[PDB]
Parts: sequence; C-alpha cells; structure tokens
Amino acid sequence: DSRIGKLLGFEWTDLSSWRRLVTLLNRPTDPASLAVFRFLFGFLMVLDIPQERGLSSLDRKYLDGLDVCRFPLLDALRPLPLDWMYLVYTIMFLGALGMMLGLCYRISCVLFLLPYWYVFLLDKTSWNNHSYLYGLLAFQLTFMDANHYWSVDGLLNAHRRNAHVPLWNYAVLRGQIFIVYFIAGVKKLDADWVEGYSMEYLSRHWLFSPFKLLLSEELTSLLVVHWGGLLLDLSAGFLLFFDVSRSIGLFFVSYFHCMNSQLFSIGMFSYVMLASSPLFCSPEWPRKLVSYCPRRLQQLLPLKAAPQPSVSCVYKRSRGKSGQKPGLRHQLGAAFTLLYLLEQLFLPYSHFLTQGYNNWTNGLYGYSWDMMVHSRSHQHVKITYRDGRTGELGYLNPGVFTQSRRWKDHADMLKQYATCLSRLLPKYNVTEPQIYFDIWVSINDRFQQRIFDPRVDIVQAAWSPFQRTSWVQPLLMDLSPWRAKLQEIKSSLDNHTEVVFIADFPGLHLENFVSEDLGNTSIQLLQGEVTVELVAEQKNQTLREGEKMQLPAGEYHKVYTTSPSPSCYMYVYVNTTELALEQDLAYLQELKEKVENGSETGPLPPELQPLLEGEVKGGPEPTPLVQTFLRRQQRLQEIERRRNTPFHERFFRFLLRKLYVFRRSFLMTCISLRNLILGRPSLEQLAQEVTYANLRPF
Amino acid sequence: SKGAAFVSKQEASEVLKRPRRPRREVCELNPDCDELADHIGFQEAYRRFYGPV
Ligand SMILES: C/C(=C\Cc1c(C)c(O)c2ccccc2c1O)CCC[C@H](C)CCC[C@H](C)CCCC(C)C
Ligand SMILES: *[C@@H]1O[C@H](CO)[C@@H](O[C@@H]2O[C@H](CO)[C@@H](O)[C@H](O)[C@H]2NC(C)=O)[C@H](O)[C@H]1NC(C)=O
Ligand SMILES: *[C@@H]1O[C@H](CO)[C@@H](O[C@@H]2O[C@H](CO)[C@@H](O)[C@H](O)[C@H]2NC(C)=O)[C@H](O)[C@H]1NC(C)=O
Ligand SMILES: *[C@@H]1O[C@H](CO)[C@@H](O)[C@H](O)[C@H]1NC(C)=O
Ligand SMILES: *[C@@H]1O[C@H](CO)[C@@H](O)[C@H](O)[C@H]1NC(C)=O
Repeated sequence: DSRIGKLLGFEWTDLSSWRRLVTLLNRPTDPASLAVFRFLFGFLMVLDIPQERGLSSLDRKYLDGLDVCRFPLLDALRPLPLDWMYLVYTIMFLGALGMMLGLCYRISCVLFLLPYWYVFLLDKTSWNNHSYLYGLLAFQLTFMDANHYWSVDGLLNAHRRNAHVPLWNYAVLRGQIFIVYFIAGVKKLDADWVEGYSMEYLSRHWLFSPFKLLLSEELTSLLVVHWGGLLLDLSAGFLLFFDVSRSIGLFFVSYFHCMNSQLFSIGMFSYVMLASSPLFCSPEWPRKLVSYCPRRLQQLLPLKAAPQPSVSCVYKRSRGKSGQKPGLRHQLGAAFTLLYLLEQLFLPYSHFLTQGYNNWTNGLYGYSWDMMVHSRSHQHVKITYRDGRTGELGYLNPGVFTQSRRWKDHADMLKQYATCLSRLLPKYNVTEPQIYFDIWVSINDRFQQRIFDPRVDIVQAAWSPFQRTSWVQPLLMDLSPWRAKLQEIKSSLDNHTEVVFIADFPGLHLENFVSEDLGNTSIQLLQGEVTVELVAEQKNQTLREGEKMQLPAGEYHKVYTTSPSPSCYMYVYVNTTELALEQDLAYLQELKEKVENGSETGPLPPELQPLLEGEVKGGPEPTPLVQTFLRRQQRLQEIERRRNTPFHERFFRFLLRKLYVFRRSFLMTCISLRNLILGRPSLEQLAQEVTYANLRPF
Repeated sequence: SKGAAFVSKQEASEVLKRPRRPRREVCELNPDCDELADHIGFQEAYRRFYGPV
C-alpha cells in the first residue's frame, strides 16, 4: 500500500529481522521470464562455442609437438593433448544444449561451467569482459531453479512443471546487469573519455549519418558517441527498474545494443544483453503473451495456467496455521545472494591488493568493465639476448614462439615469455642467456615512450603478484596537453611526409638505423635537451629547443637525453623510393593515355607493348616497373569490382562461410572422438579425412 | 641468423618502419585470428599429427 513498498516491491518492516529477510528473498515468484532467459542464453552459447571459443581454430592452437609460450594464470596449469581438448569442447557443447533445453539442468550447468573456466583460466590473452560475463552467468544459473517452466525436465517430472521459484533468482540477475551498467558508467568517468580522445574515429561510421544533419563531426564525436554512452550506462542502470521509465529505457538500450553490434565485432555480447534486458519487466510476461494468441497456437506454446506451489519457497499461511519456518536452502540462498553481490561490487576495485598486475592501466583486462576506454599503438619492439658462454649479443624476432601480442603491455606476461625463451633457446645453440626487452607504446595518442626498463635482465628480474614491479616505467601524464599541439603538427604535412613523436627518460638513449629508402629524414627537438650522435664519424651535437638536423640515410645514429627531465622530440621523414616509383608509374600511365586517345602517333617502345597487350606471352620478361603497374591496375579493378556487389550476394557469402565453420568444427570433433575411442588409424586415412573436413561447402 | 627466431642488428634497430602494408588496436573486440598458421615449425608438426595433407 505504501508508495515505497509499491516502487521497490518490499516494505521496510521486511528488513527488520533476519527471518523476515529470508522470507522476502524466498517469496513465490512466477518462473516464465527466467525460463525464457535460460533458453536464449543456452542458444547464444551454443552458437558461440564454434565461433569465438575457437573450436574451428583449435586444430592450430594446441597442436601436439609445437613449441609455444603459454600464458596461464597459474603456471601449474598446462593444456591437455588436442584430442582431450576436443572432448572438453564436446562436453561444453552438450552442457550448453542441456541448458537450452532444460534437460538434466544441474548436470548440464556443471558440464558447461567447469570446462568453460578451465579454458578461460588457461590463457590470459583471450580475456575480455564478455567472456567473464558468460562465465559469471553460467555460475549463477547453476543454482537457480530455471527449469520449472518450458523445460523437458518438467515433462519428465511433474513436481517441476510450472512451479514457483524464489525471488532471489531474479534479484541476482537484475543485480548483475545493474552492476555491469553502473560500473561501466563510473569507469568511463575518465579524462580520456569525457574529453573525446578514446574512440575519436568511430563517428565516421555511416550509422551516425543522420546526426550529422544537425551537428558537426567534431561535436557529433563528443556529445553523441562519448557522453551518450556514459549517460546511457547510468540511466539504463536506473531506468529499467522503475515502471515509469521502463519503456524509454528499453528503447534506448535496444538502440544502443544494436548499434554496438553493428559497429564492433564483440560477438554475441550485444545479443546476450538484449536477451537480459526483459528480465526487469514483470516475471509473467511470457504467460500473458501466450494468453494473447489464438487457440491453435496455444496447443503448441507452453502452459498458461497459474503455477503450482513449490517446495523451494517460504509460503505465508493465512489459514491460521503458523508460518512456515525457513529451512536451510532458503538461508543459503539469501546468504549467497548478499555475498555474491558484495563480491561483485568489490572485485572491480580490488586493484590495490594485486599490485603485481598493475601497469599504466589497472590490473588484467577482463573483470573491470572498462570497455573501449584505452587505445594503444605500438611502434617498435626489440628483443636482445646475451649468451652466457661466449658473450655474443644477438637480436630475436619480436613475435617468436607466441600466438598473441598482449605480452607487450603486462609485466607478468613478459616474465612468462622471458622464462619460455630461456628454456627454449638452448635448442638453438645458445647457452644460459640474459634477455632484454625494449618496447614503445602510446595510449590514446600521446608521445610514444618506453614501458619497461631496457637495462634489466627479465629472466633474473624480481616479480611477485602482491608487490609493485620495480622495472615498469611510469606514464608521463605531464605531457598530456601536448596532444593538442601535436595534432596541429599532424595537419601541417604533405600527402607523403610522415611524423613520429618520441619522449624519453634521462640517462637512457635510443639507437636507430635509418634505412636507405628513407632519404630526406630530419629530427626536431620539441622540449628538453638531447644530443644526437653519428657513429660513422663519431660526432655528437647538442640540440636546444626548436632546432632541426638532417640525419643520414642508411647509417646508424643515436639520441641521448641529457636533461634533468624527460625530453620530447620528433622524427619527420619521407620515403624517397616510393615517391620515385609513383612518379615513374604516373609517367607510364600518362604515356598509356596518350597512346589510347590517339596522340603519340610514333611507334610504342617494346617495353610498353606488354602494357597494351596485358599478357606476357611469347616475349621477354617484363621489367619490375611494368609488373608493378599491372599489379596495381589489377588490384584497383578487383577493389572496384568488390565495391560494386549487391547485398544478396554478400549475405549468401556470409551464410556459406558460417556454414563452413560449423561443418569443419563438427567433422574435426568427430575424427578426434573416433581417434580417442577406436584408436588412431594409419597416416593416409587421417590425411584423407582431414582433406575431406577442410573442403569448402559450395 | 641461425633460423627464423633470430634477426640481424639492422632489421632489429629500425624504429621507423611501416606497420601496416592501421593499428589503433582496442581491447575487447574478438581475440581469434587466422595468423596462427605462421608459427615456427607449424608444417612439420601438422604433418606429424595429421599426416601428409
Ligand atoms: C562503444 C560504447 C561503449 C562501450 C560499451 C559496449 C561496447 C557495450 O556492449 C556495453 C554493454 C553494456 C553496458 C555498457 C557497454 C559499453 O559501455 C559507446 C556506444 C555509444 C552509442 C554508439 C551512441 C548512441 C546511443 C546514445 C546513448 C543515444 C543518446 C541520444 C541523446 C540525444 C540522449
Ligand atoms: C624533405 O622533407 C621535408 C620534411 O622533412 C620537406 O620539407 C618541405 O619542403 C617544402 C618546400 O617547398 C616546404 O614548403 C614545406 O614546408 C617543408 N616541410 C616541412 C618544413 O615540414 C620536403 O618534402 C623534403 N625536402 C627536400 C628538400 O627534399
Ligand atoms: C657524444 O656525446 C654523448 C653524450 O653523452 C656521449 O655519450 C657518453 O659516452 C661515454 C663514452 O664515450 C659513456 O661513458 C657515457 O655514459 C655516455 N653518456 C651517457 C649519458 O650515456 C658519447 O660518448 C659522445 N661520443 C663521442 C664520440 O665523443
Ligand atoms: C646449431 O644449430 C643447428 C640448427 O639447429 C643444428 O643443426 C646444430 O646441431 C647446432 N650446431 C652445433 C655445433 O651445436
Ligand atoms: C619505403 O618505400 C619503399 C618503396 O618500395 C617500400 O618498399 C618500403 O617498405 C618503405 N619503407 C621503408 C622503411 O623503406
């Protein structure tokens, strides 16, 4: 009767004692919306396993005999052989199907949960917010009685057919979605989001075309893209709860998720959030929807009758009987709800404890809900090794013995990579090495700067999870406002010239080798004091503010920083070989046009004849310039043909590609299950079956 | 120079290199990629496990 009781759904007096709280958190509630969400989540995970979890690509990620540097959270964990991995993914698929159909619900939830987290914890490079959310949702649904309506288990068991469920099943899910929205919103209260730096280039998508009718691009990239996301996060947190604002909240959230689905390649996360939005509605919407259909549909859709009493709820007895004393499962449910929501609130802000994982950002990516807030651009990665026997110094391929590229941003992954290199290099005639790393990275369009100390042997470096790393360079936030001026310098260049901005610590130096192609390269000092050394003649010159030097092309040079503070400078260079090739190609095209339009009546040179003919047959091999011209023309024609493609063909190719992925996954799984069960046949049969599996559907 | 793992001093020290052929790599997105076949020793391992494909 009270307005507060109507708005929030409970009275204050319900919270006066523990017993009343348990009764409130285990009141009867209709099961329909929970069942619909269970079905949708199961279907989306079933579609997601062969696509993003990597079942199709698993034959080339855990291949036996290959030497790879893994990145598991615990060093004890190691992958199983490939066949057992396919068995694990098969168990995942069966669990997802069981969750979707509601057949043996608890067993199916366990069979989906344990393998999913085994795969999740095995590799830190595949972590991301929408996989963590799927894991959490699978964890929650393991305990919820979501098979009480529209489930096969109901048909096989009368006691669980259209039965009541306790309220906390809905409360935990609503709390999870609210925490996602609110934590994402507050995490976006950052200087790089409110000022237009993160996601600066996404306003050019054609989906934002109508907004440009009333706003300029610079405002459209700030008011709509950035501030709109923050406001929608907070409001969609709050609006969906109350009855007054549910319709507008649903509309805005649906538009937001559809645009996120189209703009990004996040995957099934937009559809999962769309499926989670209706839960804030009344618990009985599927039942009234089923009621509002003709009788013929009602003979196939689920039941419409009122749900029956259950045993997992505390029932208030109005017959004069004493109220049902809460047992154990109700108290356990209430405690689980409270503790789980408290833990979910606390975990995103638990970065002051695990300081070993801290970096320029906070903690490992995946469980902070800071989506599309930081954008990184790497310039150079140099890996040096010194042999422990002869003393030779050598350089490694930067991405050697690795499958991801997130190790350039985390100290722990760097340490694991260093240990892997230490164990693996003795196969390549290298004794106990000392490995040094030199990585340059810029976050949100700042000066490119070192992230790790290049003078520290990472193999023998000290790292522990709960202590700050002493060999991670601080991020210079004092140089942030320069991002204004640098942008102006970016707009003052020609169509050929390019610019790279560098900031360096005192004491350190950068050694560089300008390639012979990059002629007419110059270095200019913006702030601080540096000295540029040419090693060809061993000559070093000290550069003050606003001074420019013309560097040699094809030689080594060094820049040393010799100021109390960090020094910022810039390389401005132009590629001479590409320019000369472009001029020659333009000249050749001009001669071709003169030949075609009737001018240049004189006989063509022999080297030009292949251009008119277009085919090298019965003649000398073409010169490199002719080959480049023909390749460019063919590429341009191919691109032009690709642009002129009707929509239906693109849709058909999309469907065929997806069908190919699904078929390949299924066939490889069947082959390996046969290998596990009946043993491994001869090599020729394996080759034949693998050839059959990879065949395109056509 | 003893295998694909190692590189020379010159190729290691070129800071001014063309990255693509546009970077701006944001997190989240979708981790999976088709570059896994460029690993060192892939062809031999694949031939041992799945035969002469
Ligand atoms: C890419 C954006 C946010 C990151 C993100 C993503 C990808 C998610 O999947 C989220 C899911 C749940 C919770 C938070 C998520 C999240 O943070 C901004 C995208 C902004 C969008 C393109 C702008 C258009 C919609 C706005 C709100 C319209 C407002 C109109 C005004 C006039 C009021
Ligand atoms: C060398 O590159 C510089 C930039 O590194 C270029 O200099 C430009 O030269 C034209 C000459 O008309 C000026 O208008 C531009 O303002 C200059 N650009 C600057 C200062 O950034 C030029 O492309 C190359 N110059 C030579 C002589 O080869
Ligand atoms: C040119 O000047 C630089 C500026 O320091 C010199 O760098 C120093 O070189 C000496 C050995 O010559 C080292 O012991 C110092 O540690 C270097 N300084 C720093 C800050 O690292 C460079 O050597 C000079 N080159 C010549 C040929 O004289
Ligand atoms: C050096 O490595 C090569 C290439 O792996 C190998 O053939 C050889 O055994 C090694 N040589 C010596 C002398 O150890
Ligand atoms: C410069 O241009 C040439 C043109 O052929 C190209 O091959 C090269 O990759 C470019 N970059 C460098 C660093 O030489």
